[PDB]
Amino acid sequence: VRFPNITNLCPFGEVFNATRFASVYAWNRKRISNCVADYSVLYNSASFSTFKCYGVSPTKLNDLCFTNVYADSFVIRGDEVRQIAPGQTGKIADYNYKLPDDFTGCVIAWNSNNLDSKGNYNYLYRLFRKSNLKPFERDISTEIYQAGSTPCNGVEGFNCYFPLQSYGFQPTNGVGYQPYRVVVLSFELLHAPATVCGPKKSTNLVKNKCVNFNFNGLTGTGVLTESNKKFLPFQQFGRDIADTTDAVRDPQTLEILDITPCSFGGVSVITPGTNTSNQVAVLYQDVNCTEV
Amino acid sequence: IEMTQSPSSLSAAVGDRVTITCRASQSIGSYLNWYQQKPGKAPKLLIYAASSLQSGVPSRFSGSGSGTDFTLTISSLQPEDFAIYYCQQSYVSPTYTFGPGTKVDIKRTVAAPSVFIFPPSDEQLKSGTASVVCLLNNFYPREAKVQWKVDNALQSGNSQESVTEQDSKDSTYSLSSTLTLSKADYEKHKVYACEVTHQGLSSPVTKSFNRG
Amino acid sequence: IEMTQSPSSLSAAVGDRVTITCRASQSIGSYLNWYQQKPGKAPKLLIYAASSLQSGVPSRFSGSGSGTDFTLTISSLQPEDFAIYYCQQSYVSPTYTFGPGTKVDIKRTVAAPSVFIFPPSDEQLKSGTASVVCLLNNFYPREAKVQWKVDNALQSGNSQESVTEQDSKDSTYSLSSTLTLSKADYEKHKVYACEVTHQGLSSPVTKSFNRG
Amino acid sequence: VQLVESGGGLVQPGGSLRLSCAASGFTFSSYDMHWVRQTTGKGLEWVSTIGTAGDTYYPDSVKGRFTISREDAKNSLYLQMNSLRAGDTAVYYCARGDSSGYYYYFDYWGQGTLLTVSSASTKGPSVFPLAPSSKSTSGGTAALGCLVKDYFPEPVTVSWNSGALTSGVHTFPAVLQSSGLYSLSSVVTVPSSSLGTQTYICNVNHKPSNTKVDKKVEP
Amino acid sequence: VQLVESGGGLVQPGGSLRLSCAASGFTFSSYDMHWVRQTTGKGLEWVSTIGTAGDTYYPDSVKGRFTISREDAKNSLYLQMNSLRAGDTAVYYCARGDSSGYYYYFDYWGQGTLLTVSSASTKGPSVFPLAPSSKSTSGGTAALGCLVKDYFPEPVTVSWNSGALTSGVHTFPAVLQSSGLYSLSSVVTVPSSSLGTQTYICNVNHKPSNTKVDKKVEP
Amino acid sequence: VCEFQFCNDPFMESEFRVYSSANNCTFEYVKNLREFVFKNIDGYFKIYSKHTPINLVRDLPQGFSALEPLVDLPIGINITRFQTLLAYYVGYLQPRTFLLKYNENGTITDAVDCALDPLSETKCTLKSFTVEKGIYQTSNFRVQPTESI
Ligand SMILES: *[C@@H]1O[C@H](CO)[C@@H](O[C@@H]2O[C@H](CO)[C@@H](O[C@@H]3O[C@H](CO)[C@@H](O)[C@H](O)[C@@H]3O)[C@H](O)[C@H]2NC(C)=O)[C@H](O)[C@H]1NC(C)=O
Ligand SMILES: *[C@@H]1O[C@H](CO)[C@@H](O)[C@H](O)[C@H]1NC(C)=O
Ligand SMILES: *[C@@H]1O[C@H](CO)[C@@H](O)[C@H](O)[C@H]1NC(C)=O
Ligand SMILES: *[C@@H]1O[C@H](CO)[C@@H](O)[C@H](O)[C@H]1NC(C)=O
Ligand SMILES: *[C@@H]1O[C@H](CO)[C@@H](O)[C@H](O)[C@H]1NC(C)=O
Ligand SMILES: *[C@@H]1O[C@H](CO)[C@@H](O)[C@H](O)[C@H]1NC(C)=O
Ligand SMILES: *[C@@H]1O[C@H](CO)[C@@H](O)[C@H](O)[C@H]1NC(C)=O
Repeated sequence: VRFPNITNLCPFGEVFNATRFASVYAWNRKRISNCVADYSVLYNSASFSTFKCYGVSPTKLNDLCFTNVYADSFVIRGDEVRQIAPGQTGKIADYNYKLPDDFTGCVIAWNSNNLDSKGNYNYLYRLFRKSNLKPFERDISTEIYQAGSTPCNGVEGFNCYFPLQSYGFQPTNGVGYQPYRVVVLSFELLHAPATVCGPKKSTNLVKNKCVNFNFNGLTGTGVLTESNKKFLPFQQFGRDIADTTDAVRDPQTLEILDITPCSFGGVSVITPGTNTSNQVAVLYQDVNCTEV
Repeated sequence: IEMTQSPSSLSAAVGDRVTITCRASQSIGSYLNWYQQKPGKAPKLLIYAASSLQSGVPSRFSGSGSGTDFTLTISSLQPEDFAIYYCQQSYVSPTYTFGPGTKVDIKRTVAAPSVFIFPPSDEQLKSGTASVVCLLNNFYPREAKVQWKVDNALQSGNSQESVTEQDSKDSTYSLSSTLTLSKADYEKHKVYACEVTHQGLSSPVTKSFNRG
Repeated sequence: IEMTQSPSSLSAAVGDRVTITCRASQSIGSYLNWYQQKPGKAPKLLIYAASSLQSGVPSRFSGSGSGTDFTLTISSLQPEDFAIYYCQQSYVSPTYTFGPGTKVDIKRTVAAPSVFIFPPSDEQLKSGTASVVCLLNNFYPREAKVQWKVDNALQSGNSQESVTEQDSKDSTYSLSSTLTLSKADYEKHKVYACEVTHQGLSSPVTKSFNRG
Repeated sequence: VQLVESGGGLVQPGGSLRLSCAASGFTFSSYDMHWVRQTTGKGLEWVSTIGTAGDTYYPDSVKGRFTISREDAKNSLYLQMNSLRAGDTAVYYCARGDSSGYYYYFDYWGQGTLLTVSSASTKGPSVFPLAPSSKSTSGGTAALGCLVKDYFPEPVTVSWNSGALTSGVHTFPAVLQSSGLYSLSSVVTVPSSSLGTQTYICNVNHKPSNTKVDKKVEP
Repeated sequence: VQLVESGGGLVQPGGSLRLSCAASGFTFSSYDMHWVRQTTGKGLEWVSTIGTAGDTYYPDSVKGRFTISREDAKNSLYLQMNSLRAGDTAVYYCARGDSSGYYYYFDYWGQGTLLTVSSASTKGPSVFPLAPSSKSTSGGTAALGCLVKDYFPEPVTVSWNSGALTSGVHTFPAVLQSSGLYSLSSVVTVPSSSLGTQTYICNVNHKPSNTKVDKKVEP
Repeated sequence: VCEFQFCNDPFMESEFRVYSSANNCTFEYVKNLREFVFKNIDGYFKIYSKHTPINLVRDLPQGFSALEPLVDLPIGINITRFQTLLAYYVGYLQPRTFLLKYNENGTITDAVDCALDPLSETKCTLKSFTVEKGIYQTSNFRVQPTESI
């Protein structure tokens, strides 16, 4: 089975190994599309304490294709990790980062106490809002929240609050108050052709042997030998007159190999009459002595 | 996500329609599997993804549901369907979980228990232990309540119960209930009793004995 | 010919078997049609000529009957079968007529109403009108009775009611009942009350207020 | 197959209305066409039919008042209803009949059109609050609402806080009053602790009169 | 397809157990392998998984204590469970997962193996009679029995008159006691007239300690 | 592929006035005769192209060429209309049968439109680009019923 060279990997490294994460009130989103779904760095990172999927099991996620994958990146407290899920309520689930209750995808989180703390007040969350968020809504307004009946007129005061509060993230905080880096990978399948598929490894290509072949999406057989054909830059394989693949351009080498059938032919016994001799010779018709 | 099944025990005759429900603490889409486990055997897959029937599963089995409320149906219960049934959420991986299970018993009217009380032997008392045994035999439904009393005071936290499998012929259950006191806490009281409540009884029945 | 359907409202869970009957005031042979009308939609033909199923109708639907007594059956009620069902005599043309209809609701146990009473506003009284509003929220079955009282005397012919569609999530109904008196007939009495009777209530519940 | 009704609207008692239905996806000229109407409180009634032979039939309450016609050349069905009365208020539908052997049934219907008969001219709503009080509170749960009276014709859209409040909201269907005008009400369920703290406004929009009332509801 | 568990047995609290499962009838290397356990009083729980990519997952109560591995070359699944606690007593099973589209389900299980965690060393049973009396007789029907206490580990086989009495016999499942040892009982239903006439013996055989007690039960 | 508020008259470099606002994209990628074929099959927008020099400055040159696939865009967008963003020609494609003549290196060097005229019908019938002297049966004529009586 032959696959093309694996290039243009999906930027999971950039999302998970990021220098900085956004505040939960203003979570970042990166679009992942038209790339290879290489999750090997997420298979056993050791550092991930939380790994749960609402879409499909992670052991199938690596094979099946999607049209779009979105990476939502933010920092929350350890006790807030519970809220990054379908069916949840709370200050994060309702005012900072809302998932669909029918959400498909995976939530991954890890302790970042040695990365995102010192206090580190660069991480903020929404404490006040008039109503909750819609799924994947990002409310980054700084307008003063009016809790009372008296107009705030743009400033804080009695029953008037700045809607975004900072976290006192410190290296000496208890675990529930330490910062955690959360990446949510939102996965969808549309009517559109899927573009984000898992990587597949190629089998060593062997010439001059009778083999079952699979080149990209084309199933073949027979024996491959060096071709003297020149294909146009966009062509992947060629054909003979009777709807038969004649040659294939290999996905990795860009070399073309001709396809011959595995040797076959009738078997004939050449004999004198049994009246004078029981000695026989055997003729393998239309084949090579190296195949018999 | 937590799953709850109802009833915990279902009583139906052979030929009856059997319906078992399962509820999610939150929506799980159509991601629910159902399993059937026979006594002494590992579970078998019946239904997956809410309504897809698995190959090798009798056509008598069907089911549906979405969101939080799902039902498994057996169009006609057979003797071989005597089993513990489980629902499994498959929405959240890797931590796949099962509900508490619904036991499907074969219904045979209602049979009151035969209740006998057995005072502790001298051989056990000589070792400093006084186990009082109350046996409820040949009853149906499976559920029964046993209230242990000492000098008419209700006991708690000092007794154990064991229930047999449904009988293959009489379709009944037996329950063994044991109250275990140290001899030191046995010689302090005079009256020992076992009060039994069951669906086949018009009133609770009490068996008792005096110490010595 | 007159047709009567029963029940006027049928309560069944998803997965339950649903049977709706229709009776003719006189024999109509096998000339009876059945229709299903979804909320906000025109009717669809289910069964014609007593037992012939129409193309495009799910196999879950069947029915039979002759003379005066006919039945429509749904082998397993689905969420999409929430609808008003009608029988139509086709024996006498051109005047084709329908029965009163049977509403098929999705059953979700029994929920008692939350009952609040709202005195008329000053803004309305200033215009010479006194509408007293009683609201029964989140209850099931759909049917509920509201008895308006003024100084404990039962009112009649001076009130209206409005009932919402079954809720898509909680499977419940709400009922708005309004008693409308002129201010002139409001200032003659002191005590206003709303007595509510429902299947989820162990006894009728009354909410009340004093004028001013 | 498609059937689309039109011509519905507001008429006075003693007036008339002309309905039409577009026929598509079938050989209109080969089918018996019918009109039916659905009346709140009565159910679905048959109104009239026209056959392919040009024959027509009506119920006794209609004979002499309504005329049914069809234009096969345009695949279009018409019903001219004169001498209308308040009791003729209903949603009117066009339908196709068909048969099997000797059995007749209705197979297709359009979505229908609503015909309202009333002497009332268009009127904007009078909106009043249904203020919360100790008699609208029980067990920590409380309700506050609004009442919309004497508007005409339908619809009136009622919502809370301009759509901000979507949960705990019960908006009721309108009921025609003896005055010839309509009324309806709406309530929002709240924590009793929110009373006097959270602002609630009943937003009533009567499209036919271009009238919108923002009614703040307080204890 | 076949799955066969092994490695079950008795371990002390704070100790460890290594389980294995033989895989046959399928391409082991192509499937996600799982372990589950069934605990009396709790039901069936998922314990761990290993994917074809070598990825592993555990529940929070297991993370850091159990390690799952697979040897594709031998078609053999392993689970190394360290830091065991009394609460880990259960029947452990190996299973094969599969899927359809985006839906995952378990399809195959082995028969399972029982793992017992207890500090108790093997102990033979103390067998006592449950003698018949006027309080074990009603309506002409009477019962006599026996009680088997403080043995470890399971099983204990209990029968009457060395198998001669097969009817009217109720032998109960064992229950783990707070002592770390097990107990069970058995009763034989008799005519009250047989008491003091027919001999009844409770034959208790605890295989793990090679202990057999023939307990004659008399009034 | 973002929804854009396109202009009703869209167009060193300076001005760019194709659209104003935008919301969200699901896809992003970064004497001259230019030919393109734009088609959308099963959600795939296929772009074929050819670029050659010409000696004409008045009209579309006569000659033979064939375009090759260059860009595959797997984005299920619904296309019913298009706008050219600024001398050009626009034609429309039809599901007609054609013969393509491939040379030794597999380049299309000529072609036949099988429904252009009776000579092309002969070429297609005989599976030959060259027709010798003679008579060939290429089709069947039939009078169809119209009215019924
Ligand atoms: C973030 O960046 C770090 C590197 O700075 C990534 O760590 C690297 O991860 C790969 C894949 O697991 C490791 O490769 C493995 O190494 C072991 C030997 O240690 C070998 O036996 C395996 O077969 C494989 O080759 C690599 O060693 C490791 N680098 C370091 C310095 O540890 C990390 O995975 C990145 N995280 C994400 C989410 O991209
Ligand atoms: C694929 O990668 C190998 C190196 O691993 C390289 O030698 C080969 O030329 C590459 N093929 C293509 C088409 O880039
Ligand atoms: C065939 O066999 C016979 C003996 O059975 C022998 O006489 C004869 O010569 C043989 N034929 C030939 C051509 O050798
Ligand atoms: C047979 O195979 C050998 C290679 O092993 C090749 O050199 C030779 O030309 C082949 N002969 C025929 C007839 O194919
Ligand atoms: C983002 O895409 C979604 C899905 O089509 C759409 O509903 C949403 O309105 C888009 N965002 C904006 C600002 O339009
Ligand atoms: C065009 O619209 C139809 C729906 O009318 C849809 O099924 C089809 O996939 C769309 N085509 C593309 C390329 O998006
Ligand atoms: C095929 O390509 C070679 C190399 O460019 C060229 O010399 C030869 O003339 C070409 N043949 C044809 C038919 O184009």
